[PDB]
Amino acid sequence: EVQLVESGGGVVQPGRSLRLSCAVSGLRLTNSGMHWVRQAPGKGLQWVAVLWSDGRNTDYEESVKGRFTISRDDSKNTLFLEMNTVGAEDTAMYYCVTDAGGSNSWEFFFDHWGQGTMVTVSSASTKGPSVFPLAPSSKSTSGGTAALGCLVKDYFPEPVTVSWNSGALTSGVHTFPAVLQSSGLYSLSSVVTVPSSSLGTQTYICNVNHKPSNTKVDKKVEP
Amino acid sequence: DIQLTQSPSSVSASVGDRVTITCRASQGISSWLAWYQQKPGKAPKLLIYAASSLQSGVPSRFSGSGSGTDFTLTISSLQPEDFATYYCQQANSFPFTFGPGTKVDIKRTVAAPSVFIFPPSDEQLKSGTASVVCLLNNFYPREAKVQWKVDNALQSGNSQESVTEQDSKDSTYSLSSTLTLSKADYEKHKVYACEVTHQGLSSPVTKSFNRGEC
Amino acid sequence: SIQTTVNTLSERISSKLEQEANASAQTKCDIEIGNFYIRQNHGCNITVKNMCSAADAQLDAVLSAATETYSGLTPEQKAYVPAMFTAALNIQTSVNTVVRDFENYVKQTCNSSAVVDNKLKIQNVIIDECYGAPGSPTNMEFINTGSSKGNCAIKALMQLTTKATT
Repeated sequence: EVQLVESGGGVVQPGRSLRLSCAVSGLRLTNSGMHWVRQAPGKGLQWVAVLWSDGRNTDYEESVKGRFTISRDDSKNTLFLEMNTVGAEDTAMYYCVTDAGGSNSWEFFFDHWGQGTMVTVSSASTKGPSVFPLAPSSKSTSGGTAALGCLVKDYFPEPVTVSWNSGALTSGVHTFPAVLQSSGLYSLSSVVTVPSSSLGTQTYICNVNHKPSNTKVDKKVEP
Repeated sequence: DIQLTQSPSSVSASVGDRVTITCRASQGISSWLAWYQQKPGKAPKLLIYAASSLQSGVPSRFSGSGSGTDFTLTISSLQPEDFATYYCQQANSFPFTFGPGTKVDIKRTVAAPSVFIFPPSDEQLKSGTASVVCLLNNFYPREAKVQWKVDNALQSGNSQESVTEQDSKDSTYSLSSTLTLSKADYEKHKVYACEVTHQGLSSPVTKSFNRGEC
Repeated sequence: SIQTTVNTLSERISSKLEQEANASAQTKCDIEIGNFYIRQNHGCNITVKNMCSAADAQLDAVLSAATETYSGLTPEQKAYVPAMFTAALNIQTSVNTVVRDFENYVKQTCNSSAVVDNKLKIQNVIIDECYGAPGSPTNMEFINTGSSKGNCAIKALMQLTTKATT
């Protein structure tokens, strides 16, 4: 079967450069047109660029023309996207794909897709989150159940993992997708509903792990 | 460029439902149109090419039709594994463009959000900022509207919102909305309120608190 | 088969681009052809050649060599041209109306905003289909008049050419 395996993704500063690679097994590039397709977080798919079977002719979406270069190394059957003048608009999951057409045809639809490689373009420096209680109260309680949680604010970059009581609490936990604030830092919340009675019998602690900063915070959330 | 629009923007179905999604192109593109399926966290996968040709391996319950500007993708009997977002794509001319997507979710009985609000912590305020958080918990369907109001003024441009994925156990959704304001500006208003509109609710519900309330 | 006509076509196109449009391979090309996409190539080597100038004579010039080239065709050959008008351009036409219908097709199609008012000095071409003789590959040339307008007529003429090889 055709396997496409991307690498090269990461965090990168605006204006600087990066190279994505797509290793291809099951098919020779000399026998296939190839493309890159990107997907910004939360958005749709956008076509980026196409390399011909001959390894040399190319075309680009207008927005990236001049800044990106699509090429390959036959010796290694590997496709590449060279991104040179990255702006924060280039933040996206980058998917390497095959044109269904071969050395004598074009189809312009994409029958094989790689697993994806994420490029985040930002001016932020790495930063651990600071973790704020979402305290249970009368405003967060309905009959038996109280809701409570943690606001995980101002961290960079994704991701953060969150558990409750070292993973002993799993039922009724909702840990939401992060949002990207106008500050350039992410923020997210993790909430849990528990029996309102347990508020004096069980302490609740959210365990926040931010590997890029080597940060682990255990925040006790009290009434 | 060729604009592709898709209808409905979302759709909810039970296992076994017939489901049909539409794609309309801003210009004629003959049969140069494909459909892809995508699931959370995963690469798109091709289902249909040349408008009506099923990609090999794809289950037989998928089909497409049309030519010109208007196209259809039908799932004759939706299966648990078909719950995903679907994109159409034109192959007529550069740049190759995609439609915006059409999410297909698991139908469930309507369930109104449990609405809760959380004032900013003292620890946060010490740092000079205030985050007020409104939680809509365990509701169905996904369509929901949160409006922040400060001193009964509708408060736009200063909140952000995240929704979980559909729950695997009970097929419900939850939603976190955060209002962020200067601590300085937080102390110049009295009443903070989250107003929630949802089909499960007879009338919009409001949860609020006063700054300086225990 | 079709090769002669294409070459003969191409030559009159360049011969008349010089004699009338006053162009030269050495002339600066305002617009240049970027890539030539054939969706199904089964024997065609298509090369681009620059005879750039400065458009209505380009258009008027390309019309001349087409008309003259169609006229040269044997009447029993020329009967094939209407079928390829329908297939390549979705134009309804007949032997006696070829020259007029094509004329107005290019006049109407190529004098449209989309053409004159387009901001790309490197323009691509997409062709559905092209066949070549087993052992004998159809070899064709895309004369870059140098303007959107002129290239439109070149394109229309190329869509008819490639359509013929079916």
